[PDB]
Amino acid sequence: MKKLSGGIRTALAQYRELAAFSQFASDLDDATRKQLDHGQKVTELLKQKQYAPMSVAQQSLVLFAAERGYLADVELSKIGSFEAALLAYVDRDHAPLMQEINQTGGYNDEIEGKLKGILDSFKATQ
Amino acid sequence: EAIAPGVIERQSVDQPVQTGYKAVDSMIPIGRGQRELIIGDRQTGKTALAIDAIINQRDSGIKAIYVAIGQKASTISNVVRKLEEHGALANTIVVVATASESAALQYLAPYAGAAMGEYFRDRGEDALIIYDDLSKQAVAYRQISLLLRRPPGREAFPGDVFYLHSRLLERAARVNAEYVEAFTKGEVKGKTGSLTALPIIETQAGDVSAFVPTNVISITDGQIFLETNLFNAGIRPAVNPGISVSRVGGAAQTKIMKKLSGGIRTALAQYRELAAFSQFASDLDDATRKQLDHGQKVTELLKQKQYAPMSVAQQSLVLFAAERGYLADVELSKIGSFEAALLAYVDRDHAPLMQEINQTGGYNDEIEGKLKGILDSFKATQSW
Amino acid sequence: TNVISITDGQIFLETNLFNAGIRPAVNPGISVSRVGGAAQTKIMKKLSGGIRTALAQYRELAAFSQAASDLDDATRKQLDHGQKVTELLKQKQYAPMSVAQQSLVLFAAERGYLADVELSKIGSFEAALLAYVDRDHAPLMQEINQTGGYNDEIEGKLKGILDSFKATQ
Amino acid sequence: AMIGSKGVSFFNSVGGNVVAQVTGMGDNPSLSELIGPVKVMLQAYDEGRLDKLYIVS
Amino acid sequence: DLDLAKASATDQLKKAKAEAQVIIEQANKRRSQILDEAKAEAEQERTKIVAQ
Amino acid sequence: DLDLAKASATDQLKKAKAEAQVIIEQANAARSQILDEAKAEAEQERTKIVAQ
Amino acid sequence: QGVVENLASEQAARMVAMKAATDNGGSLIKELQLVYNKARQASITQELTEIVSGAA
Amino acid sequence: SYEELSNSQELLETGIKVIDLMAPFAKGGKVGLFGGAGVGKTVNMMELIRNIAIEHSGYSVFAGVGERTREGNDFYHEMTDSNVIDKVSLVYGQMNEPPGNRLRVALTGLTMAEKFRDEGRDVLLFVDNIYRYTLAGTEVSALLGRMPSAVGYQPTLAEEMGVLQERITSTKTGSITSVQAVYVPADDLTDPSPATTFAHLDATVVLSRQIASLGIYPAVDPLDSTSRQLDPLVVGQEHYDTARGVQSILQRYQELKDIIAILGMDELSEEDKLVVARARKIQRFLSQPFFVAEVFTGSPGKYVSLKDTIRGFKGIMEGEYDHLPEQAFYMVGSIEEAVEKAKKL
Amino acid sequence: SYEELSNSQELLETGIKVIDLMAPFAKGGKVGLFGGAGVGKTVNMMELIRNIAIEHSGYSVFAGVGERTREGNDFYHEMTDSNVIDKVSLVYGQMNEPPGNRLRVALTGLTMAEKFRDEGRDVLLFVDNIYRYTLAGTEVSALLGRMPSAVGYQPTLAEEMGVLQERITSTKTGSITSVQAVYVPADDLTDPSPATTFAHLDATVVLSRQIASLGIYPAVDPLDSTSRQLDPLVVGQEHYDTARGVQSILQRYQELKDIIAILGMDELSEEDKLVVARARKIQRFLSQPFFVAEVFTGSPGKYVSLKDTIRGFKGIMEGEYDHLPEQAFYMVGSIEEAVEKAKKL
Ligand SMILES: Nc1ncnc2c1ncn2[C@@H]1O[C@H](COP(=O)(O)OP(=O)(O)OP(=O)(O)O)[C@@H](O)[C@H]1O
Ligand SMILES: Nc1ncnc2c1ncn2[C@@H]1O[C@H](COP(=O)(O)OP(=O)(O)OP(=O)(O)O)[C@@H](O)[C@H]1O
Ligand SMILES: Nc1ncnc2c1ncn2[C@@H]1O[C@H](COP(=O)(O)OP(=O)(O)O)[C@@H](O)[C@H]1O
Ligand SMILES: [Mg+2]
Ligand SMILES: [Mg+2]
Ligand SMILES: [Mg+2]
Repeated sequence: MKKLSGGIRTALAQYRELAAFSQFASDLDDATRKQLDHGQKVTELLKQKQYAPMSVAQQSLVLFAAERGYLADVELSKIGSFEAALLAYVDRDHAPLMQEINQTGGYNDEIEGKLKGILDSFKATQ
Repeated sequence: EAIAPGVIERQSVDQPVQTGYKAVDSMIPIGRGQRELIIGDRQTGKTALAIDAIINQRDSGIKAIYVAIGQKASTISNVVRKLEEHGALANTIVVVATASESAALQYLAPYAGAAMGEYFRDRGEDALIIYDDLSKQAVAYRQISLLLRRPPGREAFPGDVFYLHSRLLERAARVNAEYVEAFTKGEVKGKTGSLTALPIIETQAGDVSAFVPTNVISITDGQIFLETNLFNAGIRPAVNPGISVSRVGGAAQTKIMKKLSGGIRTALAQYRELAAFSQFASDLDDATRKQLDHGQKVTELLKQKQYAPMSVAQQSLVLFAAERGYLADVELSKIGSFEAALLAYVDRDHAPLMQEINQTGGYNDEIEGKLKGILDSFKATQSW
Repeated sequence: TNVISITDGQIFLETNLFNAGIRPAVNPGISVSRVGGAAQTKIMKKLSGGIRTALAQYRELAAFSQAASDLDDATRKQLDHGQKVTELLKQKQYAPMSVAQQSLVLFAAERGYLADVELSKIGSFEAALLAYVDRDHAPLMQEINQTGGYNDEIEGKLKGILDSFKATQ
Repeated sequence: AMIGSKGVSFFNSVGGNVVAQVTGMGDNPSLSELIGPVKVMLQAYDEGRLDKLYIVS
Repeated sequence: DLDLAKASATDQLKKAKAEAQVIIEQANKRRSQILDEAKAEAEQERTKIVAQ
Repeated sequence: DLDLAKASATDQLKKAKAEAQVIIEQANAARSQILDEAKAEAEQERTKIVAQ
Repeated sequence: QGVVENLASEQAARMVAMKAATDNGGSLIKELQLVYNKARQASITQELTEIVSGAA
Repeated sequence: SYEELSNSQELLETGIKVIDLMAPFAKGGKVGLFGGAGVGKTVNMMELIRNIAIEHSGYSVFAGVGERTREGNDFYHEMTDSNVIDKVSLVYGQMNEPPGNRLRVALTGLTMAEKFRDEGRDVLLFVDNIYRYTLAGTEVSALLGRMPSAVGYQPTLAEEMGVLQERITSTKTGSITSVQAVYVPADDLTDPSPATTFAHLDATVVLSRQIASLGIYPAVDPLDSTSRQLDPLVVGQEHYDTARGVQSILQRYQELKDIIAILGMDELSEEDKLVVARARKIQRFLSQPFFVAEVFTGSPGKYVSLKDTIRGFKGIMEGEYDHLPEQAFYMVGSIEEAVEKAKKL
Repeated sequence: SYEELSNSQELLETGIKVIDLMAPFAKGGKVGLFGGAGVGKTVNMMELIRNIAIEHSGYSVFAGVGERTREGNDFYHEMTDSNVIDKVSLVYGQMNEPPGNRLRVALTGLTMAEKFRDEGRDVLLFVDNIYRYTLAGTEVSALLGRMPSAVGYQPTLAEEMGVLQERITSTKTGSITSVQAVYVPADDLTDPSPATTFAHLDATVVLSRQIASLGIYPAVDPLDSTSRQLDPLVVGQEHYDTARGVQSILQRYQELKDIIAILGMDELSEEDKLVVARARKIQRFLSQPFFVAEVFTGSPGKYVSLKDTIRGFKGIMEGEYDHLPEQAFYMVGSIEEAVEKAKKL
C-alpha cells in the first residue's frame, strides 16, 4: 500500500488544479487532458458503498489497476462495474494470491508480475 | 395591564383595512385584527407609511391611535400638524412619551394606547393602533432593568424582553360577537370588534439578527421591509416584495384586489431574480423579454407620492391596466403620466363604476368588461 | 482614531511604499498637517506649493493608468513629473539636510530642471548639485539658512545656479 | 457591411446603414461564409453605387 | 390605383380632422375640470380653516 | 400622393397632441395660483379672528 | 486574412483582460479577509464581555 | 428504557414531491421542519395534517407551544368544520402566557400522547414550535441564579432538550409519530438551539428563505434536507438513485451559477449549459400547490403519488422534457400537466 | 412644554452646494455633522458659522465640549480680530478638563442660549462636539455603581442624550438655530452613541473618510445625508427633482462599482458608461473651495447661491456638459467657473 498510494496522492494533487480547466478542457495539451481524465477516474474509483469494507488485497488490486494505466480506456461511467467484476474474477480464479497479500502485504517483482497477469487476463473479459 | 382574549373568544380576520398605498394594499394586505410589522433602517419612510395609513382611515370608520415613544416633541408637533391639515386628526388619538420623560413613562406608553384601543375593540368598533419605535420601548425597559440590578441577558437586554412585546402585541385581535355581547351585557349585539396593530422597528444596518428585531418578527403576523437601496434608487415607498409577507393574505383583500395582486407579488419577486440572472446576457428569449419588460413597468407602476392615498377603485383600475397588458407599449417614463391621466379620465367620465367598485368591491364578468372598455377608450382617445 | 482626534495631524507611513523602496514612506492624501503652512519658512512655503496634492492625485492616476489611459500627453507629463518627484523625495537614514539644500532641490523640482533627467540619475543629480553648490555658492546657502526668506533676487540667484549646474553636469 | 454581432448591435444603435451581415464563425472562420458580403459589396462598387471600399480591422 | 389613392386621401383627411378636434376639445374639457376643482376646493379649504 | 396620407396626418395629429399639453399646463398653473391665494386669504382671516 | 488577424487580436485582448481580472480578484480577496478577521475578533470580544457581565 | 425501543421503519407517504422524494417519512419516526420566520412551516404542517392525520384513523395530539392565538383559533375551527375534531385533543399555551406555561405546556401534550401510546394505540403528535420551549427556559434561567453560556442560552440547554425529546419515541407497545416545527433565529442554522435538536430527529426538512425569496413554495431545500430512511434497503434502488441524481444535479448547478452570475452563460461548456438548464427545470418542478394555501395563491391544490414523482423526476433528469420552458414547471404539480402549462404559457 | 413649540419652514441659505442642495435646513432647526476622526467636521462648522452669520444679526453661543484648546484659542483670536466677538458668548470645557467639566459644560451653554431665547431673540447655538458629553457619562458611569450596557455605555445613555437635546428647541417666544458636530467612534455609524443622536436632529450631514481620501472636500456622503426640509412643498419642485436625480445617479454608480472593480469599465453597456461618466462629474462638482480652507488649499474660497447649484446640477444631469473632462469640475465654485477651467484643462 505504501508503494502504491503515492500514485494516487500525486494524481489527485494534479487533478485538483485542472478542475478549473475542466469547463473548457477541449482546448488543452494532450498531456493535461490525460492528467485530467486520470484524476477524474481515480476520484470516481475512490467512492465506496457503506458497510462493505475491502481487504488489503482488494484495495491493493484496484489501486494497482488505477495506477498502472489499465483504466486509461475505461469510461468514467463504468468504473464501478469494472471494479466489481475484477473483484469477483480475482475472488473466483486467483484466491491464493489474495490470501498471500492479506497475510503479508509484501511487494516485489514476483507479485507485480502476478498482478500484471491478473489484469491482462481479466481485461479479455467484461 | 390586561390579558388578551383567549382562543375561544376570537374570530378569523377577513376584513380589509385600506392603507391607500398601491404596493402595500396589493402585495401585502392588512386585515382588521392583524399585526403587521413595519421594519427598516433609519430615514426610510417608516413613519410616513403609518401616518398615511392613519390619514386614509378618516372616512373608513376605523378609529386610529398613534403612540409616540421616545421621539422628540417637535416631530410630534409636525405629525399632529400634518394630521390636522387633513381631516384625520378628529379621528385619531395621540399618546406621547417624549425622549425627555422618564423610562417608566416610555416603557408604559404602548400599554396605555393598547388599553385605549381596547376600549373600542370590546364595544364592537374597529381601531387601528400604531406603535412607533418599539425598539425605543425596549431600550427604556433595558435601562429600567439594569438600574434594578437584574441580570442582563444577550446584548445586555433582560431575558423577559420577549414577554414584554409578546404580551403587548397579543392584545390586538378580532373578537367574535359573543364576547362583545358578554362584555356589553347585551347592550351591543351582533357586532364583532377588532384592534389592528402596526408596530415599527428600526434596524441598524439591515441586520435582522438583532435581539429585538428577531423577537418582534417572531411575534407579528408579517412584516413590511423598507430598505435604503430602493429608497435611494427612487422606489418610494421602498417596499421589498421578496422579504415582505402578510400571513393573512387574500382573506383580507376585497375580491377584485385579491384577483389582481395575487399573481403580481410573486411575478415581481421572480422578475427581480431574472433581472439578477440576465444582467450580462446579450440574447433574451421572448418570454424572458416579456418578463423583464413587464417587471420593470410594474416596478415603475407602484411608486407613489407621499400624502396621496388612492381609493380601492383607482388601485384596482391601475392594477387591471398593468395585468391585462395595456401598459406594454407605453414607454417607461410616461407610465406615471399614463396613470395620472387614466385616473383623471375615469374620474370625470366613469364615476358610477368607481362608486360601485368602492362600495361593493365586487368583481364579475360585466365588471371586467366595463374595465376593459374603459381601458380601450382611454388608450384610444386620450393622451398621457 | 482616538489618537487622531487629539493631535494636529498625522504622518501615515505605508508598508507598501516601504517595501517598494520609497523610504521615507509618507503616504499623501492620508497624511496632513492641520496647522498648515503657518509653521513653514517663507521660502519652503513658496516652493512646496501643491506638492502633496499633486502627489495624491498622481498616485491615483498611476493606479488607473495601469488599466487604461486617455489624454496621453498631459497625463504623460503628470506621470513622469510625479515619478521623478517621488524619486527625489526618497532620502537615506541618518542623513539630514538643511533648509538651504532642501530649498534648492525643490527649486530644481518645480521649475522644470529635473524634467529631462532620467530616473536612474535623479539621486546622482541631487548629490552632484549639493556638492557643487557647497563649493562656491556657500554665501547664499548661509544666507538661506540664517533667514528662510524668499525674494526675486535669491530667486534669480537660484535660477542661475541651476542653469550653470545643468550646463556643467 | 458587417462581420460579427457586436458590430451589428453597435451600428444598429448608432443607426448607420448596414447592407450585409454574417455572424457565428467562432474559431476556424471560413472564406465560404465571407463570399457573400464581398459579393454584394462588389456588386455595389462596380455598378456605380460605391466608389471606394475599405476594410476595417 | 387612382380610386384607391383618392379614397385613402379622403379617409385619412377625415380621420385626422376628426381626431385633432376631439383631442383639443377634450383638452379644453380637462382644463375646465381642473379650474372647477380648484374653484370648489379653495372655498372648501377656507371653510375648514374658519371652523379650525 | 397616397404616401402623404401618413405625412398629412402627422401634420395635424402630433401637433394637436402637443398643444393639449400646454393647454393642460396653463390650467395647472391657474389651479396652483387659486389654491395658494385661497390659503393666503384663509390664514389672514384666521389670524384676524383669533386676534379679536 | 483581415478576419483571421482580427480573431488573433481578439484572443490576445481576452488574455490580457483575464490577467487583469485575476489580479483584481486577488486584490479584492485580501480586503475581504481583513474585514472578516476584524468582525471575527469583535464578535468573540463582545460575547465574552456579555458572558462576564452576566456573572453578576 | 433501552430495551423497550423499536425499529419498525415502515415507510409513510405524504403526497408532497420534495418531502416524499428527498426525505421520506417513516412510521414512528420524528420529523423536524426547520426554517426562519415566514418560510412556510405552519402551512406545511397544516398540509401534512390534512394528508396523514385524516387518513391515519387514530388519535392525535396537537401541542400549541408558544403559538399565536389567532392561528390556534383558526386551526380549531378548521378541525371543527372538517368534522375531525372528535379524534384530536388540543393543548394550547399561547405567547401572551407567562414563561412557566410555555415552558411546561409541551410536557402536557407529551403526557397525553404517552397515555395513548401505553394503551397500545398509534398516535400522531404535532408540536407547534419546539424553539419557544427553550426560549421560555432561557427567560426563566437568569432569575434562577444560573450563569449564562454560549449566545446567552441557559447552561442546561442540551439537557432540557434531551429530556423532552427522549420521551417522544415509539416503543414495542405503541408508536408515536411526531412532526415538529423548529424556529431558526435569523435563519442561522449555526445557532445552538436549532443546532442541538438536529441530532434528535430522523427526517429533517429545512426551509430556506433564499428559496422563499423567489416565491417558489414549499421552499424545501433539497441540498440540506435528509432522512434516515433514504437508503436502498428501505426505499429500493430506484428511489435512491433518483434522489442521488437530483442531489448531484442541483449541487453542480449551485457551482455553475457562480460562473454564470459574473462571466455570463456563454463561457460554459455546452454540457454545463445543458446541466444548468435541466437543473433550473428540476428546481421549479419541486414546487407544488397545496390546497391549504388557496387563500394565498388562488389556485387549486395538487396531490401526487410517490411513483409519479419518481417518474417525473426521472423524465426531467433525462431528455424527455428539455424543450419545455422553465416557467412551464412552476407550481404545476405532476409532470403530466407541466406540458399543458407550457402550451398555455 | 409641548404647547410652547413652534413650527417654521424658512429655508436658511448656505454657501455650500452639497449641504443646501441635498440637505437644506430651516431657521430654528437642528443640523448635525456626523463624521469620523479627521474628516472635517470642524472646518465645515466654521464655514457654516461664516456664511450663516452674514444674514443673522442676533446673538450667538459657541460651546466647546471636549475639543482641542488650540482651536478654541484660534477661534477666540479670530473673533476678536474681526470685531464680532461682542456678539458671541463662549463656554469652553476642553479635553484637558476632568470628566465633570466635560459632562456639565454643555448645560451651561444651553442655559445661556435659553436665557437669550426667552428674551425673545433669535439665537445661534454651536456645539463643538456633542459626543464628548456621552463619553464623559460613560467614563463616570462605572464608578457610580451602574451595570454596563451594550458596548459598555451607561444604561442611561438614551435618557442622558434626550434630556440635553430636548432643551435645544425653537419656541413661540424665540428661536434657536443649532449646529452640532457628532463624533463617530471607529467610523462605526452603527455605534449606539451615533445611532441615538440621529433621531434628535432635523438635518443630518454624514462625512465619509473614503471620500476625504479622494481629496474631495467637503467629504459629504450624498447617499446618507438627509434633511426634513427636502420636501416639494417647501423647497419647490425643481430643487426636489434635481436632488432626487442626483441621488439616483449616484446610487446607480454605487451599484455598478462592484462590477467595475472586477471586470473593468469596458464590460459595461453604453448607457451604463454614460451613467458612470455623469456620476463622476457630479461627484467632482460637489467639491467646493472654502474661505476658511485657504490656509490648506491656497485657492480662494467660493460662495455659491442655491439657484446656481441647482441650475448647474440640472445641466450636468441633462448632459449639456458631457464634453468637458472630469477635472474641470474639481474645486470650482459654479458651472461657469467649471467651463472656464475646461478651456485650460
Ligand atoms: N412615498 C414617499 N415618497 C417620497 N418621499 C417620501 C415618501 N415616504 C417618505 N418620504 C420622505 O422620506 C423621509 C423620511 O420619512 P419618514 O420620516 O417617514 O422616515 P422614518 O423611517 O420614519 O425616519 P426616522 O428614522 O427619522 O424616524 C422624509 O423626508 C419623507 O418626506
Ligand atoms: N474644504 C476643505 N479643503 C481642504 N481641506 C479640507 C477642507 N475641509 C476640511 N479639510 C481637511 O480636513 C482636515 C481636518 O479637518 P477638521 O479639523 O475640521 O476635522 P474634524 O472632523 O473636526 O476632526 P477631529 O475629529 O480631529 O476634531 C484638515 O486637515 C483639512 O486638510
Ligand atoms: N406553500 C405555500 N403556498 C403559498 N404561500 C405560502 C406557502 N408557504 C408559505 N407561504 C406564505 O408564507 C406566509 C407565512 O407562512 P407560515 O407557514 O404561516 O409562516 P411560518 O413558517 O413562520 O409559520 C403565508 O402567509 C403564505 O402567504
Ligand atoms: Mg420615524
Ligand atoms: Mg407556518
Ligand atoms: Mg474637530
